[PDB]
Amino acid sequence: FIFGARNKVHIY
Amino acid sequence: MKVGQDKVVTIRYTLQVEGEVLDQGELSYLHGHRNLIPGLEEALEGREEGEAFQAHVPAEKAYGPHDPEGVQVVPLSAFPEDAEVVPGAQFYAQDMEGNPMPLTVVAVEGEEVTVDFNHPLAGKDLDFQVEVVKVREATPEELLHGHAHP
Ligand SMILES: [Cl-]
Ligand SMILES: [Cl-]
Ligand code: NA
Repeated sequence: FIFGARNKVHIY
Repeated sequence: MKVGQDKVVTIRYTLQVEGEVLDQGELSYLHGHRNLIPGLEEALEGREEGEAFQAHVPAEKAYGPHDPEGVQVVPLSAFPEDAEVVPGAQFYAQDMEGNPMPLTVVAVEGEEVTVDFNHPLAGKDLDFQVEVVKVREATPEELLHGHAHP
């Protein structure tokens, strides 16, 4: 990720 | 018999990282088939049955280096509400495509959480105390499967 983590991770 | 390619080897071991014991036990493996981390098999290569020794395995030959790109900021709102989001806390996670990306929380600053997707032992050197309990030849079935039988 560069700028995409804040949109692209689901945490369970 | 010496440890070498295609031998079934039983070891007893203790694993420390930075002076703290993380694991210990006894296991059997088929040597030369990537069943243990590469630096541990390197250390075992050529040892005689009965030999006791120490092995310092560099990160590169264990769980790999720590990738800086594994450290990322995610929003606090992404975490489960019933969870404690504090430094050291581990969580299962996935990316948008469903690929597993478990993480450890590094820090929380307001509504921003710094996390680390690296394996917790990435970048760490591993220290082993090892005893070679037994070395024997593999059965044809063990060779076929590439693993010692349970
Ligand atoms: Cl291993
Ligand atoms: Cl943060
Ligand atoms: Na094995």
